[PDB]
Amino acid sequence: QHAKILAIGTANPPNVYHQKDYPDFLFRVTKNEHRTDLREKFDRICEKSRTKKRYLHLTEEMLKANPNIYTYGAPSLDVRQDICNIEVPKLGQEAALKAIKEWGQPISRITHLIFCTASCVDMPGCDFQLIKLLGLDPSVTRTMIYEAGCYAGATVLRMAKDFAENNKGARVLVVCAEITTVFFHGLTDTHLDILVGQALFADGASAVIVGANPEPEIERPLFEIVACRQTILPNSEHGVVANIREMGFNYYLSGDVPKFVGGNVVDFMTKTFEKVDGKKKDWNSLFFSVHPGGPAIVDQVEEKLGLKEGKLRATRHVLSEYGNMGAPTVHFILDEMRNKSIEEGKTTTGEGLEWGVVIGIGPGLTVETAVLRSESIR
Amino acid sequence: QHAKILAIGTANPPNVYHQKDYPDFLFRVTKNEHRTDLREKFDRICEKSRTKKRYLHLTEEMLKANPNIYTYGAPSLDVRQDICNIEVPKLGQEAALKAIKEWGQPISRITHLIFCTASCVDMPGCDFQLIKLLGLDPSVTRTMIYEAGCYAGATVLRMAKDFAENNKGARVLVVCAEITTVFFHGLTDTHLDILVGQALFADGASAVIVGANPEPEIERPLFEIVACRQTILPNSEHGVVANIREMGFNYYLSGDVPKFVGGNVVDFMTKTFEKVDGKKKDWNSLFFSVHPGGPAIVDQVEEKLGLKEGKLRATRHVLSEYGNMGAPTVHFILDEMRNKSIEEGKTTTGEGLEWGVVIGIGPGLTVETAVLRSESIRC
Ligand SMILES: CC(C)(COP(=O)(O)OP(=O)(O)OC[C@H]1O[C@@H](n2cnc3c(N)ncnc32)[C@H](O)[C@@H]1OP(=O)(O)O)[C@@H](O)C(=O)NCCC(=O)NCCSC(=O)c1ccccc1
Ligand SMILES: CC(C)(COP(=O)(O)OP(=O)(O)OC[C@H]1O[C@@H](n2cnc3c(N)ncnc32)[C@H](O)[C@@H]1OP(=O)(O)O)[C@@H](O)C(=O)NCCC(=O)NCCSC(=O)c1ccccc1
Repeated sequence: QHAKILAIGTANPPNVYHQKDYPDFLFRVTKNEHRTDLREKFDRICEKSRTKKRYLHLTEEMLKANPNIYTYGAPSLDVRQDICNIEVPKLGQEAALKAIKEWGQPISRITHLIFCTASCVDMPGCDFQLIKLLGLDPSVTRTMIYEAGCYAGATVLRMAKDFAENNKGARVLVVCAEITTVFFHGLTDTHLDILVGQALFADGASAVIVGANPEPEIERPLFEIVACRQTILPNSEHGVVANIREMGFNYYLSGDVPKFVGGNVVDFMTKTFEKVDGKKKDWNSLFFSVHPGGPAIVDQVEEKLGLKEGKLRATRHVLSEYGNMGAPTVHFILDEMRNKSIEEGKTTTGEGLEWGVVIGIGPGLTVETAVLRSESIR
Repeated sequence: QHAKILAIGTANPPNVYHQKDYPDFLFRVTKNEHRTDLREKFDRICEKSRTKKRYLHLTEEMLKANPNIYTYGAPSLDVRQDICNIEVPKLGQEAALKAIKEWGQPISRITHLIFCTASCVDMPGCDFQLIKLLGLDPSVTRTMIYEAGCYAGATVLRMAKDFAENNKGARVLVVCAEITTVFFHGLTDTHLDILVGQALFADGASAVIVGANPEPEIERPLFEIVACRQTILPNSEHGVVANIREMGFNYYLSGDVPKFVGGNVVDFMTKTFEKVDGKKKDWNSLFFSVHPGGPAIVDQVEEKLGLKEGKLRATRHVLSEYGNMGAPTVHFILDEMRNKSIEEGKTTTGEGLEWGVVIGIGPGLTVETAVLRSESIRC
């Protein structure tokens, strides 16, 4: 009786930023049009990004009202927090209402709430704010995951699994929401990492309902969460770093991140599937939701696992249409996979396959995997 | 087969601040000796604090080097974080080594880590840093609880229970560590709440090992974690608020917090025990670890539950000797209770009693309770 995903909902801010237009926007609104060297580099990064558009809360009017946000290193955490501590729970609410609708049960039936964000921090937290917005029972059992980073879309499934399986009848609402206003920085030739985040990072929220023992013909499972594993990739502490500072949430990204992922993927996949089956796996027999931290990460997974053409289509589709939204992204990918599987008349939510995996990748470097089974479409 | 607490260790910074000396220290080092108005108020708060001493990482030299820390509202987050992001995992390490020693198993048997702190935030987090310091397996399954606040000493037991019970053979290291350097603020009559935190808040770390199915040749359970409940007290959102700002971690404390706790304690205790056996009265039959957010909270729990003289001795002892260290405090209280029970020749780690409760109280206001059973002290 494993925990099952019973619903997935998603949301994004309303403002669409097409990648073709973003270099012009960024350099204009941050008053850096004279930095033609930085512009050419940013153009090359955007060309390689495999991201066509992103949704962002941030607007030009907000930058005009708060120019410290684009003035590299200026004190600006307070204004960023004033925005994100409100907008993160609100975007989470939208996704949650969609998940709850799909699930089809009353909000009063939710017993547990997991809220995850790397975009803000406050006491009481986003979980408390979401309880107020949704009218959740005031005695819901909460887990508030602040500042974990991009592996957490897998981690929250692992946590939901344990809560759902160890508490008879529990129904866990899981909400991941990101608003990257807190991570927006201006341009300096001394901190080129910012060009990569400026090209890739995006806003979005996901919500998932998890429960064990779904009610036959009443709840409709989408995926089963079978087993999970979290690990730290050796010698990679510098891979992804983010610090909570007076200037906002500052970050550093090593160019070696993709190679670290590629150098460990066989191992972490093997060790994960050992928790289920003693037989060796054929990686092409699986469906995949891979956190698309950037396009090179996706390429490394494909290469080192020997994946066939098109195996990572759902992952690449989400990166293209939404960018890297952090923890929610792998949930967008599972939703996309389910929806494409319906479109194509596949027999299961996992592209017609039985077994699959979610791969979250973030600071440490830390990788969390969740082994899934699909469910029948009919 | 419920999750058991198999070990408890604790640690504090080395610098001891006796409460009798703290007003003089605070007003001198923050250059506020002219504020005799605030000194009078602070003396009254310290007299009522029921706190005899506290351990603090912060020193006068740090304040002299970083006077923005005591300049109310000045930018200082970065220097605070530079301190706490290092000191929090280090203090946690000290507590963890003590817990691991008691537990008696190799560190390689630890499968899960929960780290909790409200004193800092970073990516990678304190959990990652503690893994490095201790040499935990790189594949430990982690939960990093940042900025939950004062209910979390109960919450982490609830989380550890689910992880330990759902993952067969799991052994969960739980570390809660607080360094209040991030919360230290200077003095203004526009934010009098700071006088309360200045009197009560303190530094410390706890470590607890949690597992189901204890290994008879090695492990010795102290408590069993039976059932847990978390709830929000109505109409109390202003009770405890803390914001992460350029000036550090700012906080507000409503004077009505004790009244909210007293007005809800019978209800939250009753609803908690509904998960066990339906207990509704005769609360003196239990042992207690109550988060001593301040002395008035302790007094309200005692009064409204009708607790007899001495029932909350362990709670009051920890408040007296350590102050309010945040989430770890209820674990210090369980450790004290175990210690005193040994000293007195009690039959169990819970003052001879069978059933007890941990009560954590923090922002929301949120109350998390954990119902415990004690374990035999063998003889
Ligand atoms: C799309 C890129 C960035 C570039 O495409 P490629 O196929 O590699 O093509 P190229 O080799 O032509 O490179 C083009 C130019 O880019 C430059 N450059 C590249 N990397 C860097 C770098 N780190 N730092 C500085 N510069 C860099 C490179 O030098 C070159 O410069 P030139 O043209 O010669 O002047 C790809 O490497 C990728 O997906 N990387 C993974 C991103 C990643 O780690 N994501 C996950 C972590 S996100 C996270 O945890 C988080 C999320 C939210 C908040 C907080 C935290
Ligand atoms: C020990 C006290 C503070 C005072 O003893 P009592 O028996 O009440 O004696 P009195 O009534 O004579 O009061 C003396 C004077 O103090 C004053 N005053 C009192 N309260 C306040 C106040 N809020 N705000 C401003 N002033 C206040 C009061 O007005 C009086 O002033 P005067 O003398 O007339 O000029 C007791 O009320 C207590 O335990 N409170 C619970 C503290 C609490 O909520 N803890 C939990 C949250 S910790 C947390 O979440 C956290 C932890 C770490 C980091 C971040 C967050």
